[PDB]
Amino acid sequence: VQLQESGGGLVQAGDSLRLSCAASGRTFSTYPMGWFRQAPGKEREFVAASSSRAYYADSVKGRFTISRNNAKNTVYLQMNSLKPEDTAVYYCVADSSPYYRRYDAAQDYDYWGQGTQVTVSS
Amino acid sequence: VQLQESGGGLVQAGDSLRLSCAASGRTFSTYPMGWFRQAPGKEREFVAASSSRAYYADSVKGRFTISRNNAKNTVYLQMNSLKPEDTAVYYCVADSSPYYRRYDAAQDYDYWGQGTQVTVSS
Amino acid sequence: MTEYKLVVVGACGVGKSALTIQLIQNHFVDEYDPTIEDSYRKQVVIDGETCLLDILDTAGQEEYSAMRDQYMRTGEGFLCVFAINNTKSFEDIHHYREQIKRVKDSEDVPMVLVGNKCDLPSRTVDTKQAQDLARSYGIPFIETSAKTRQGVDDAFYTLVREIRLHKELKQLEEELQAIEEQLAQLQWKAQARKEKLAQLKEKL
Amino acid sequence: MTEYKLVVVGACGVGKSALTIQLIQNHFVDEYDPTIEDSYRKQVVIDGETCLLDILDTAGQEEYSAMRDQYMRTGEGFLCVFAINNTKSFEDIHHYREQIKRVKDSEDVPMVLVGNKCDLPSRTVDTKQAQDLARSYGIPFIETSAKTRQGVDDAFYTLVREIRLHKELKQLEEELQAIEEQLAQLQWKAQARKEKLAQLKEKL
Ligand SMILES: *C[C@H](F)C(=O)N1CCN(c2nc(OC[C@@H]3CCCN3C)nc3c2CCN(c2cccc4cccc(Cl)c24)C3)C[C@@H]1CC#N
Ligand SMILES: *C[C@H](F)C(=O)N1CCN(c2nc(OC[C@@H]3CCCN3C)nc3c2CCN(c2cccc4cccc(Cl)c24)C3)C[C@@H]1CC#N
Ligand SMILES: Nc1nc2c(ncn2[C@@H]2O[C@H](COP(=O)(O)OP(=O)(O)O)[C@@H](O)[C@H]2O)c(=O)[nH]1
Ligand SMILES: Nc1nc2c(ncn2[C@@H]2O[C@H](COP(=O)(O)OP(=O)(O)O)[C@@H](O)[C@H]2O)c(=O)[nH]1
Ligand SMILES: [Mg+2]
Ligand SMILES: [Mg+2]
Repeated sequence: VQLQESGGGLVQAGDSLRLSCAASGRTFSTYPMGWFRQAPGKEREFVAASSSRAYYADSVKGRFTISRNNAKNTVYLQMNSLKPEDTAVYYCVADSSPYYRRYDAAQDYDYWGQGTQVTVSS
Repeated sequence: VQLQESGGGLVQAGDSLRLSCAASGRTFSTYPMGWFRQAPGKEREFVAASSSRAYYADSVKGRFTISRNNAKNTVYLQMNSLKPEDTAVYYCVADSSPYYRRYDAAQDYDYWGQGTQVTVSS
Repeated sequence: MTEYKLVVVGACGVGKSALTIQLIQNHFVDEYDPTIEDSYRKQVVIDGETCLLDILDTAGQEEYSAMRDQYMRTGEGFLCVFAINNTKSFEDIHHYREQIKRVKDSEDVPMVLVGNKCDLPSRTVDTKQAQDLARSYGIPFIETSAKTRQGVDDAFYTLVREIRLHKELKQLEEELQAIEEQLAQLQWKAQARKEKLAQLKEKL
Repeated sequence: MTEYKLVVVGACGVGKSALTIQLIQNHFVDEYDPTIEDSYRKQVVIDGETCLLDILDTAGQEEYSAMRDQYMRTGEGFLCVFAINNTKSFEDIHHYREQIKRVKDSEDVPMVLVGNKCDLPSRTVDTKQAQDLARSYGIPFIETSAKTRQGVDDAFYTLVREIRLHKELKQLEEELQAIEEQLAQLQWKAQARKEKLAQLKEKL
């Protein structure tokens, strides 16, 4: 019922960052998880998701890494070869419904976190 | 696309009736079918349906028979040990949506028939 | 948002009306009138999560009217108390359990057994006997001393834990059943559509 | 609600502009100016269901501008005509098919071959050759006589039937893919929930 975020901040272009999202409410091993992002003045865009198989967005394919650990109900996002056009705010999301929910639908998930800021300088 | 029903009318109590509903629009072998009932002044009530296994309602359980024939896309309802309380109008219904739809929900079926009248005398 | 209701049942002179007051007000009374029947409310923090506890102590005269049991059975947890000197209280506890079984009509309810006033008085009923009865009945057994304030908190926490486990099991079973029905219907639809596709392809 | 568009391609003096007029207006003309390029509309009743047919005859002067092919490719059916006396028309039909393949970029399109003016004139190109080419190309072949009004209706009906078959196949494949994805996700959810239930039950 509660999600915590860590790892945000401001860095330079070309470096690599690692962010963590931990579910501290209750057992979430049966709950799919994912990440959404939003730039200042734009709309929500799905980035990655954890399911039966890994799902990825088209604009960040081949560089991002998503990891899941059920020991503490944590999801980690590792970003390398970062481009300056990714300065935005990122949210951690989770799903709980038993019926089918679309993975890429922003309105199909029901649990949300506070979010963190990622900034890249020139 | 089009459903045609036959066999209605007025009979006496305790007799036996057989009604037919034929789909003559296009292929319907992948479309579940069913029957609904409406008494004068009452609401819609599901009666029977054809699916992976036969389904029945509680009010008419154990005395109604539903048969299917995919050779000509026909569904037959056989009613025996009739009671005067069943004087009503019956509709033939079918389903088409690929996604899951509730069998007992009246609003989860796409295609609808015209309607036939069954009357029981004392 | 998180409230649990518990009922404490015992016998005559086995620590009744002395555990709830010690738990709530942190004070002891040497003598109390058994005719008083009252309910208590208290907030607690168990396993890092806050909770509300309502405690009802079975007291008063012998009543068998249907109105009493209609106002009752709202409890979700049951704690049965006994001492180490009353075979009469043992038999009363057994009879009370046998009656609540059929009254609730549930296969299993959250039930805990508590042995009160053990350190000070002389000790007669065997711990082996008590543990054998607890294992045979399938309910946890806890030793509690009223005046020294030990055991009450852990007993209440274990009762709450049993309640939580039962709720989780029921929810999981219901969800599994719904998912299985979804699976069956979708599988039949897929089989029919695939057969139709194969039949259509065979023509061309 | 049910409209199909067809394009008739042929060569010079092989029955062009003489089949569409006979089909539509039921009248014959001995001579017609090839420079005229027009489209025809007609309603029909095929297999008990009404339908609309738009017919476009490839005519006019030699053109290769991009605007021509941009306005074109809207067709859904293609009928290629030939006679039994022009190897030149044979080669022209082959070249036209080879070009429309890459122009449309679709692996297979509704395609029919029609042999016109067979009963009256002398007959040279072998029916065995025609059938061999039809079987090698994978498209139906129909013999049609313009002045006696035979074959046009059945050829058009078969082309419409091919269009219907292709649409049905595409729809069925898409639905099967969607249902398969549904089943996979539900399977994983059920497995996770059942494992959690077993783990919870093991504790108690
Ligand atoms: C004596 C002292 F005041 C005392 O501890 N009491 C008072 C009596 N009361 C009570 N007593 C009995 O039976 C008493 C003996 C035991 C065998 C038969 N007699 C002789 N039975 C009950 C009660 C309280 C109300 N109980 C009850 C009623 C309806 C439903 C229901 C459902 C589940 C459980 C119970 Cl106990 C239910 C029957 C209270 C107390 C001794 C006890 N506790
Ligand atoms: C001669 C008489 F008027 C006649 O039947 N015509 C007129 C010319 N026209 C035509 N002709 C050619 O090539 C003609 C010869 C054959 C080999 C090369 N030359 C010498 N090619 C086309 C056309 C009509 C337009 N076509 C075309 C154009 C763009 C895209 C496209 C895509 C698919 C299919 C075609 Cl046919 C496409 C090329 C028409 C007609 C002869 C025929 N019918
Ligand atoms: N030796 C001893 N007696 C206790 C303790 N707590 C309560 N008691 C006794 O239990 C009695 C209080 O319970 P009681 O009023 O008799 O319950 P009820 O009459 O059945 O409703 C008192 O007489 C106390 O002397 C304890 O920790 N040690
Ligand atoms: N022997 C025969 N000739 C036909 C028939 N239908 C049309 N024709 C001939 O086809 C000629 C028409 O030329 P046409 O098709 O318009 O050439 P185009 O320039 O390619 O369009 C006429 O001279 C007719 O004699 C038929 O059923 N039998
Ligand atoms: Mg007391
Ligand atoms: Mg012509």
